[PDB]
Amino acid sequence: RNVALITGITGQDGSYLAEFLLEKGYEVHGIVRRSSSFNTGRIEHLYKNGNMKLHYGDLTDSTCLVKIINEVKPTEIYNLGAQSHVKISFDLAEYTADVDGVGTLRLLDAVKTCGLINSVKFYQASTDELYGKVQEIPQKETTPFYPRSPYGAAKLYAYWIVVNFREAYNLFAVNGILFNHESPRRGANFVTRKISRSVAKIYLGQLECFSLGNLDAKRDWGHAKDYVEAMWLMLQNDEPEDFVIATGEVHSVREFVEKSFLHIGKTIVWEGKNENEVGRCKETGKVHVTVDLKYYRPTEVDFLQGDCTKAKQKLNWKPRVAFDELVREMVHADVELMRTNPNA
Amino acid sequence: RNVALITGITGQDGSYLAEFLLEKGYEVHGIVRRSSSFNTGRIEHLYKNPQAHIEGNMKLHYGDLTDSTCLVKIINEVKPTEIYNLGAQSHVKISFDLAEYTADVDGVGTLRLLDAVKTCGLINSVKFYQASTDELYGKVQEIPQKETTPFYPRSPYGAAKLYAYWIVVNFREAYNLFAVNGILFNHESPRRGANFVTRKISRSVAKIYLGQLECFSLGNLDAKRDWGHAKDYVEAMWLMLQNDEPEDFVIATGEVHSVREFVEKSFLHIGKTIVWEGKNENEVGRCKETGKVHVTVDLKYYRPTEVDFLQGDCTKAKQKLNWKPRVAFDELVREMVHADVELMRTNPNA
Amino acid sequence: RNVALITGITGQDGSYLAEFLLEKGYEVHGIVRRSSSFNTGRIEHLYKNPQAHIEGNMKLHYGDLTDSTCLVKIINEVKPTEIYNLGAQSHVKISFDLAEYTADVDGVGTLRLLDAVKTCGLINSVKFYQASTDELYGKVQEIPQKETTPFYPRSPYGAAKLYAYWIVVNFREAYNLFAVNGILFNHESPRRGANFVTRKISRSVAKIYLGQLECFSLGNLDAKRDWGHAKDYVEAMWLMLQNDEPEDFVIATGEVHSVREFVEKSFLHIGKTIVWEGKNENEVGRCKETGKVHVTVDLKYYRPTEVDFLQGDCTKAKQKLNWKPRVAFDELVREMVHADVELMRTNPNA
Amino acid sequence: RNVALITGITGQDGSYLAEFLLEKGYEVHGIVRRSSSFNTGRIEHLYKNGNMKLHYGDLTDSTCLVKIINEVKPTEIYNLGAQSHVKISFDLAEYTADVDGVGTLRLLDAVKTCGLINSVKFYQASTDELYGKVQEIPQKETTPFYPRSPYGAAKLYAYWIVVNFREAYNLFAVNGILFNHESPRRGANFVTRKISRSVAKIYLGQLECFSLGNLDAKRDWGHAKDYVEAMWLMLQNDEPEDFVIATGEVHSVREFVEKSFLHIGKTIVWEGKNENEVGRCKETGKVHVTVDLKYYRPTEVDFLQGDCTKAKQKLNWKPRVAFDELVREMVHADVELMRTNPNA
Ligand SMILES: Nc1nc2c(ncn2[C@@H]2O[C@H](COP(=O)(O)OP(=O)(O)O[C@H]3O[C@H](CO)[C@@H](O)[C@H](O)[C@@H]3O)[C@@H](O)[C@H]2O)c(=O)[nH]1
Ligand SMILES: Nc1nc2c(ncn2[C@@H]2O[C@H](COP(=O)(O)OP(=O)(O)O[C@H]3O[C@H](CO)[C@@H](O)[C@H](O)[C@@H]3O)[C@@H](O)[C@H]2O)c(=O)[nH]1
Ligand SMILES: Nc1nc2c(ncn2[C@@H]2O[C@H](COP(=O)(O)OP(=O)(O)O[C@H]3O[C@H](CO)[C@@H](O)[C@H](O)[C@@H]3O)[C@@H](O)[C@H]2O)c(=O)[nH]1
Ligand SMILES: Nc1nc2c(ncn2[C@@H]2O[C@H](COP(=O)(O)OP(=O)(O)O[C@H]3O[C@H](CO)[C@@H](O)[C@H](O)[C@@H]3O)[C@@H](O)[C@H]2O)c(=O)[nH]1
Repeated sequence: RNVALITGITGQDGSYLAEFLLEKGYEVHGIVRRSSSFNTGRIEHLYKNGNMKLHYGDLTDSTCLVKIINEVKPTEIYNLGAQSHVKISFDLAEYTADVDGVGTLRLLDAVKTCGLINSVKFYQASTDELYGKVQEIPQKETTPFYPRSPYGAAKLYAYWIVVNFREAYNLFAVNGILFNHESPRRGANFVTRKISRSVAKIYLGQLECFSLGNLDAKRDWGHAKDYVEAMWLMLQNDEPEDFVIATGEVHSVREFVEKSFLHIGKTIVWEGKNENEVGRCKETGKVHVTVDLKYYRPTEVDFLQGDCTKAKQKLNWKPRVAFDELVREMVHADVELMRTNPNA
Repeated sequence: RNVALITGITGQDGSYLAEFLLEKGYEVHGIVRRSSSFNTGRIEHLYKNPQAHIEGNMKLHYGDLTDSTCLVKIINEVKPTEIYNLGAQSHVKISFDLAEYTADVDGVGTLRLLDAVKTCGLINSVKFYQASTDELYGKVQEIPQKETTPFYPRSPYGAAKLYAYWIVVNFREAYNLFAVNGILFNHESPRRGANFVTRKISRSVAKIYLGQLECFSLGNLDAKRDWGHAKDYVEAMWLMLQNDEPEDFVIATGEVHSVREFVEKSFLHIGKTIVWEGKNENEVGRCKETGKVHVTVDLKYYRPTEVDFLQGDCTKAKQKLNWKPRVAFDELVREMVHADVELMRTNPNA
Repeated sequence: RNVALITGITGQDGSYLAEFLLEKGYEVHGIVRRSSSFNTGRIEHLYKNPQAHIEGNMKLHYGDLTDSTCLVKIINEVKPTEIYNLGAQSHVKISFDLAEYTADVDGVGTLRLLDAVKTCGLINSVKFYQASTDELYGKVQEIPQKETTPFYPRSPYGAAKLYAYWIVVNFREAYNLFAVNGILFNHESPRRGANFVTRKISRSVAKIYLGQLECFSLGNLDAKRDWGHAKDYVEAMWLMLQNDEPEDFVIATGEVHSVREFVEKSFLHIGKTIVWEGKNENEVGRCKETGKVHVTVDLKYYRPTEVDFLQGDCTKAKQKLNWKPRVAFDELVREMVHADVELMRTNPNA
Repeated sequence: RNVALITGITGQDGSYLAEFLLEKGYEVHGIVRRSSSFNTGRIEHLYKNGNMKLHYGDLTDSTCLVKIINEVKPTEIYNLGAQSHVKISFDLAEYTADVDGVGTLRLLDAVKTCGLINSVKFYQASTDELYGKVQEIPQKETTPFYPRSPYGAAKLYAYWIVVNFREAYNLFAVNGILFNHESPRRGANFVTRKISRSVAKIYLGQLECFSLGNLDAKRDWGHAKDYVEAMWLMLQNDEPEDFVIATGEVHSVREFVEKSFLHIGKTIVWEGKNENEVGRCKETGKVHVTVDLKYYRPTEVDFLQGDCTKAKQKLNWKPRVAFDELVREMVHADVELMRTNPNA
């Protein structure tokens, strides 16, 4: 008997996690938010218009969480639901605390209230944003935390409330400290999908210029379809441990723009400084990228690089998709997307 | 100088309200929730390929009716002359399973918004519309219902809206804030949410016409509603704020029809005649011309309670606002069904 | 088997309710807030040096009406047969400055508590009393007020209590939960909170008698209330739960008196006769025998709104519960004033 | 112009902080909770039945915080209000998160909403509970955190949201990482005041036995009347920095019981093990102390010892009251308390 309950099933990781578990025969349950429109576009192809059952819920409604967990009696819980955009968190700090911080507590409390403490396995979606102003290079499980945003602080709270439940009630509960993972389902608001969509529409004559913030930030980028599997591996372990999941390669936002444009035939050369910097196509002389301070963050995370030695040894997990292939896939997918539908 | 703040601008009423105010030259601001997907489909046409008139006149801000700081920051930065509080969890069945959330957004949320106005010192310079609902009448106390018939809610949705109604009135009487309640009966349109009975029928009848679906099920077929067109009703919201004094108004059509009748007429626009067979939960609707059964009953679309004899008397609105509904039941069904065929023909999702 | 869960057990009504149920052999549980000081003064005598009867029959638990988990855990562990929801922010003036908090505790909090009962599967085995209030009548719609006169709240306190009233009724009608609203008019006692008009007068008149104070100030002297004794009224709460069927009841005295009259009579028990001089905010009350002025008016004890002609008709309670009030206005003043002299004589703080 | 706003003014530290600032001429404002009874017993002697003004409020009511801070326009803010009992936090984790965690954010947000970011100085009451399972001995400002309770996790959130406001908006805001501080006004529920009150009533014939939990925990105990002053010193500094405040001496709960009883003439000798351990008076053979598991904590903080070298150098602050004098003062004060009033 394998029954999984996924929060934030409509997001990126949730949609891949649902396919993965479904393929392994699991019965998959998910908590979706009421919306005045449709909000299930990533998972609607899993209906068989079956083995996946959706329930209305919210990480701020204590009664609904108890009702669902008692009705479903899951054997695995994945808490992926959250307000996940670091920038939006600066102007939405209260809601972000209520959902990302207190919401993790509400869910753990529901497991204890239903009496499933000893029969459930609980995965928390932690994040490299805990390292913020990094205290070691690279970052591993033992590196001291130092968050840099209202989103970082909420997740830091969520990390330790999970540790506290494991240590105090022997709940099998783990923190997945995953670094950036992207995909053709990545939200349009994140820098990698913002670039890939923009470059794609430029190549099709649907757009001429788009604006970014800090070009000089460096990220460790992996593929979300690999990292979901590491979440499952963590709950198959014999002891509940915490793990870092990352690629170990570093690249700049600048490089990501360059490689993306390269896949449409254009070579970017930069001119100017700071918020007056621009990106011009060497071949046409057309300007396609400008900078605007409204995409900067009051306190930035400058450099991130994960060391997943522990996960490689204890889980036999390794990433299969590298930086270059990631850019090629996203740019290519958004071309086919925007070619058949320019409103996408 | 006319600048509007709209909560719930992505929903049915808000999108039509945005269009209405932008056409009159207003500057329109809306609050939208952060989402892991696009959630602006209803208003996308206004800031993508808009008319030369009203090109840069709509601005959107991330917020939530449970986040007190973000409301203060938006209201203070926008400094509006009119506020329309249309944001809410609006499904009546879902409120039975989501009662606490529905209370925090529909009830306390109204109070958070008024408190923001008082905090920013705009009490005397802003005009405030509250989205009330015939659901306040629950167990109806008069037939028909008018502004003075006493309330009696029958759901967590009604109770929350009942709190919002009285908190809005209190700010009016205590602080002389210009604040009105729109007591609106059911209103639909081609943009209605798929989870509401009318759009559920119209979308399925469409998909049956194109060979994309065979059969769908409803709950209580003998339920009756007072049904108007949302595009007409947003106009009454604006009139209520143009009134010399803040008063509450019922907005309705005064004609009542059954969901069973809605189904029959919908199928008529697709060439099919329904005859009902069977009783109770085994009742089914079959097509006369093909013999194929297209409508079944499923007990899970009932609700713990039910709202009885709704019929609006908007005499007051006729006199003091000179407003009357322009669209009738027949045309509402006709328009909705036609619209969903054209939509589902070009794309089989939604 | 009779076990009670009381929210707000440290306040006036709860302490007297604890005494009443313990005397009948009930097992009594209460929810108390964490505090940086002692906050159990009203019920301390019940678990410190108690009578041989009812020695180990009261247990206290840390909780809060905004903490959903703690309510579930307490209700599940106690498994009560009767629940009395008396916890609330109960000051009407303070609710104008504390409206959001008052909404979360007085309105949403009632819903959290009922939801706990449904979550624990006790819907069919528990009996639920809700502390309603004549404040629901706000702008009174009938004189006197009875169970059927329509509501019209005038404060954030009233609005919140108005939400709690209807959410309790909804659980009754939707799920057949045994749930009642006690519509109680003002009730006082030697344990009333110092911030309420009666105890404010009685405590100051005492301190003036002992040379500990010279003068105090009130707000609206011409306000009128319907005033009963809390010890009588807790008894009506219990009767409402003993009824064969769940019904709502008004509980009041039906006689109305003014705060001005309350002051005059209070001073009479201390040997002093008041004569009023001056008008409006410059009105003062002077002692006839000494010439010394003891009562002044201060505009800051008014409220943004005011509640008008309160008078309870509890005919229904007389018939179906056989309950009548035992204490009258004269004895209430007499008892309160006497009690505060004895208290302030032995200790000059409170 | 010196105007201070203190949250949790009715608590221990608040009452001493109010005297301290009042003596320096400050205008002192405080936020008190509505109570059905009196809750101002620690500060009521500061009325002059003046320079101290109380306002109704709560760290969970966003509108009331803005109204107060705008009305008062303080130059110094001390956020001392919180649900402060570690044990109670295990069964009150949600309320404790809302107040101790999110409440700190609500107050910072109010400062930004009123436009006082550049004209206010903000003190956060942090705590040695951040060190929990200590990662170094002794603990200093740079020691990695590891909280051990729902109270620890909420404060860890509050620490970093304060750091984020300082780094992102240049708010003069500091974390006081204060270790245990006791006094005759210490809450009755904490181990030091529980002991001193109990020993006192035993010496007066009002009590025979009382129950404790883990006797073998070790704490760094200082006097609250010293530590309030360090809070003021931190806001007189030229740069907003974080500081540890502690004594550097360690002692067990066991020792604290022994010394306390010594000051009434009784010598305690222990018998038994674990939850069957008892404390008997060598002179009379009467048992006065027993152990009960309901005072244990699911995850304990075993050893705590502060190193306030940074505060000594940069603030010229040092503790004036040592462990022994602290016990003598508390026991003596509760004797005089209970002698003149046995209900105290
Ligand atoms: N979004 C965005 N970021 C920009 C832009 N211009 C520059 N950036 C920079 O691009 C970097 C990466 O930004 P995002 O893709 O927004 O993500 P993130 O801050 O690294 O957040 C993601 O990573 C964590 C680990 O997966 C997640 O925890 C988090 O939820 C989120 O998915 C940041 O340094 C940001 O400043 C822009 O226009 N938009
Ligand atoms: N949604 C739905 N309703 C069904 C179904 N079968 C029967 N019904 C009945 O159809 C009627 C109308 O439901 P909606 O049209 O679903 O809701 P309302 O309960 O009519 O709610 C609308 O009215 C209020 C005021 O007009 C609004 O407050 C609310 O947000 C919403 O717009 C109700 O009697 C309901 O029982 C079904 O499959 N789905
Ligand atoms: N508290 C107070 N009230 C004053 C004062 N001067 C005049 N009043 C008037 O005295 C009347 C009674 O006030 P409380 O007795 O202060 O309040 P209520 O507003 O009467 O509230 C009580 O009644 C409700 C139902 O009986 C309860 O819901 C509420 O909790 C409380 O017990 C009101 O008309 C108030 O304006 C003053 O100095 N203080
Ligand atoms: N309270 C209590 N503690 C007991 C008992 N028996 C043993 N202890 C142990 O005594 C130690 C100290 O307990 P407390 O005095 O309750 O305080 P604390 O957990 O150290 O908490 C205080 O210290 C922090 C730093 O000042 C503060 O942050 C926190 O709010 C609180 O004031 C803990 O290890 C606790 O397990 C008992 O009966 N009661």
